[PDB]
Amino acid sequence: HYVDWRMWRDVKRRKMAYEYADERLRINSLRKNTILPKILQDVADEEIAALPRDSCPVRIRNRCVMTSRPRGVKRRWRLSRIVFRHLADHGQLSGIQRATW
Amino acid sequence: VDVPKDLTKPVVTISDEPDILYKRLSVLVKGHDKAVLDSYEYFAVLAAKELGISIKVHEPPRKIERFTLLQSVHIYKKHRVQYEMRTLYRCLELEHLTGSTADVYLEYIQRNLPEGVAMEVTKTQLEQLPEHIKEPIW
Amino acid sequence: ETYTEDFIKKQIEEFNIGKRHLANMMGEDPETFTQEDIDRAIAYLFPSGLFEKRARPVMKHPEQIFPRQRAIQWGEDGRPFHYLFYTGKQSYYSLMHDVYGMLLNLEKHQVIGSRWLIKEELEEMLVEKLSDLDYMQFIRLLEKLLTSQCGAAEEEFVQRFRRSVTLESKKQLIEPVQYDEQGMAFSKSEGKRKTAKAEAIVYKHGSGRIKVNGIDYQLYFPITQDREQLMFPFHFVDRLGKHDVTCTVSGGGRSAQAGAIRLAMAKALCSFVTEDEVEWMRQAGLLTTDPRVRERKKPGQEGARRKFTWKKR
Amino acid sequence: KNRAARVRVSKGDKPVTYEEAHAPHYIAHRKGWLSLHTGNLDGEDHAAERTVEDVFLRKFMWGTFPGCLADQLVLKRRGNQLEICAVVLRQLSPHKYYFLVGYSETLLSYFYKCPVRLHLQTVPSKVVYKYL
RNA sequence: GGACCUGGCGGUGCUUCAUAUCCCUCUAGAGGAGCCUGUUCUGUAAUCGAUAAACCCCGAUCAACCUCACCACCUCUUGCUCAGCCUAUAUACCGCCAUCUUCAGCAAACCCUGAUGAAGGCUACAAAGUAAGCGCAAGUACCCACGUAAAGACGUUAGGUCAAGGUGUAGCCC
Ligand SMILES: [K+]
Ligand SMILES: [K+]
Ligand SMILES: [K+]
Ligand SMILES: [K+]
Ligand SMILES: [K+]
Ligand SMILES: [K+]
Ligand SMILES: [Mg+2]
Ligand SMILES: [Mg+2]
Ligand SMILES: [Mg+2]
Ligand SMILES: [Mg+2]
Ligand SMILES: [Mg+2]
Ligand SMILES: [Mg+2]
Ligand SMILES: [Mg+2]
Ligand SMILES: [Mg+2]
Ligand SMILES: [Mg+2]
Ligand SMILES: [Mg+2]
Ligand SMILES: [Mg+2]
Ligand SMILES: [Mg+2]
Ligand SMILES: [Mg+2]
Ligand SMILES: [Mg+2]
Ligand SMILES: [Mg+2]
Ligand SMILES: [Mg+2]
Repeated sequence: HYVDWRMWRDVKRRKMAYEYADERLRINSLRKNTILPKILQDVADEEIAALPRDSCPVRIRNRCVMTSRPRGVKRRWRLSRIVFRHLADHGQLSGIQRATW
Repeated sequence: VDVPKDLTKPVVTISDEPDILYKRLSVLVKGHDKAVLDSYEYFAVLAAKELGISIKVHEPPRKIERFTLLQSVHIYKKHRVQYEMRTLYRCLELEHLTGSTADVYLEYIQRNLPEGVAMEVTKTQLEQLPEHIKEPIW
Repeated sequence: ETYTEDFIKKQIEEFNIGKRHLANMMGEDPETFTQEDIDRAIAYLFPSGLFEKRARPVMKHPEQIFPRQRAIQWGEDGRPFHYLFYTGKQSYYSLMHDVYGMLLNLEKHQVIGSRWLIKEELEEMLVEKLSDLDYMQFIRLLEKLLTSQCGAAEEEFVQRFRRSVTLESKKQLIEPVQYDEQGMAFSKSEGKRKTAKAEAIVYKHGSGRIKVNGIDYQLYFPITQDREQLMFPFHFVDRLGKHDVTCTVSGGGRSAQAGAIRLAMAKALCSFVTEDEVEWMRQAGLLTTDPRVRERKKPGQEGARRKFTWKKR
Repeated sequence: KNRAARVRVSKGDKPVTYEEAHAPHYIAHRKGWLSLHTGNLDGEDHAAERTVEDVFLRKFMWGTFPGCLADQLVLKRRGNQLEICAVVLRQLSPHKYYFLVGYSETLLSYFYKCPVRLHLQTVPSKVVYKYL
């Protein structure tokens, strides 16, 4: 019941990234220092690379929550410019008005 | 004629624990509408005077956040629509009030906070030195 | 939306009852409750931040709110009351007839503070719609009436169509002359140039010392043009080396700060010069706040005015 | 030509409300906001969540009171209280309006986990501001 | 075929003007070099749309995977969904816009002129027009009453967008 299959893939990516966040954080900590042996860090490199691809947070895309538009999104409201304007232009967004100065 | 004869008063119990002392309460209200802050200021100030609290008021400078969006659904980059959010402020500064007085006044004015108005109340409490710090062990 | 007399009569009965309700709400005497109190109470009870005041809550008297309506212009028999009804402009032409008639009787017998009413004010005295040429013809007829030897009766009439205009004097205001702990007379003023804001204290007597944020003016303003601006007010009135100045300036750049100080010093210096000298400083451009501030950039163009290159076709 | 939220001139037979008759540039000048909350103030959080909730309540009430709404909803948030103020018509029997108020207040209170109240103002017919 | 009405157009007349604006004039640029970026071509197994003014750092306030809609290979079949489809059609559309507009006109309902033709409707020392409403204007925002924003109708280019979303018609369903 999500807007499209592309929003559904991002929904799954956000769920899997949440499940692997601690594991990835802990493994990365081993890779992000000059204190531990390279032999130990080389193994940590392979371990984090072996995790599921969709656990990687850089693959998460901030899509419009009502239209799934991948660009032109305002992070604060999670809406595309087109959807945001529709609500703003009808006076349904509290405190938001047209700017003249 | 149909008036109550006797009224049950809420039970306020005097404790044996000493009360908190607040040097200052800085109540910063934020809103989009200046007239609503003017009306809230009048209510909050009149409430303080009736309760015997010393209150000062000032208006910090407003904040206007502007941003730009494309006007068309497709192309026509040079045509934009610009929006803004205006945040206006009123700061009620109360001084020399106990913790029991601050609880009643804040509850009274927080419950009556108009829709669309947020409040940031900064409380400055007076404390004595910890007993360990009064003298050096060494 | 026509409004009958019975409708207005009911609206006034509601306003008087509501006027007492509103006074009862605010705990004020209903008898001494004025329209200024009504507006204050309505603004508190119904706070509106709408920029256009006409869109804000209002509780006015029906006479103020509703437009003027002409009454029926004929009776039950259908005969119009006014002999000029069938012109469609009976009030306008009755006025032209009355003014034309007075001009005739005179023959048989023989500025700064006032203006003529505008067409929209005549259109309300008459309660009719007027053309622009109708307005001119009526004014041309009133002017022709002043040039004549109009008497007292012909002067109360012309004054009805004249509206007093409040001219605002351009005379510069003068700051009060204050005294410090040591008893030295001084004046204080302020100035703004772009984003720079200055406050200057000009002493009645001195040697020509100027301190800007505690620094000697030539150390604070190493650019010679900024110093010429400080010289301009005192030089223009022949008072170089006669006053001490201590000023503070914030914001803007070096030139905007010199301009803000120039205006602050000139305004404060007006307390120690003659009225004729103050008018010469005004006419020299030394007492006017420069309104020229940076213009905003607009979207879709390179600058405040510059457009993006019109692409080669 | 601008189109956004502009009821266009016709033959003089189309009744528009005050809300409909004002284009977006009149927002905050001649017309107010239809929802009031703190999410869009400086330094405030959860604006995205308040916006989703508002879009739902408007759709929800449109279909819960079908053919009854005579104007846009006014949404008010104070603390955790949610007040829905609606101008409705006088066609449905009062029993049905009490059923739908009890049903809607309860269902929305459990959905958004907050005390929700619905305030109904009835008018004989849609209030007309002008005929475009 | 004859004569007209309306509109368009005229390397069409007269008159008056343009105000960063047509010429002359003023200042800094582009056109030449390198680089950045878009587009067109060529290439690639390998998207799409915009594309004279009114496309060309344009949809993108943004593509290493993702995004992604493309190509190759492999896999699933009541399938995230009481399915799905970025499949065709913007020359079926809503929505949001470009453009003249750096315009001031549009127009209901009447009335009158032309023998009651298409059509037309003004002269103020006035001669048939009255006109709701819309736009301009006025108000409002920004630092003023200035300026700049905003606003800018009806229409024009079957202008742009079915790939924001929604959707008519047609089509796909191992
Ligand atoms: K022609
Ligand atoms: K060049
Ligand atoms: K170039
Ligand atoms: K369209
Ligand atoms: K579409
Ligand atoms: K379609
Ligand atoms: Mg990304
Ligand atoms: Mg420049
Ligand atoms: Mg535009
Ligand atoms: Mg030019
Ligand atoms: Mg070049
Ligand atoms: Mg291309
Ligand atoms: Mg193409
Ligand atoms: Mg195309
Ligand atoms: Mg891939
Ligand atoms: Mg890719
Ligand atoms: Mg596909
Ligand atoms: Mg088209
Ligand atoms: Mg203006
Ligand atoms: Mg503009
Ligand atoms: Mg305008
Ligand atoms: Mg086309």
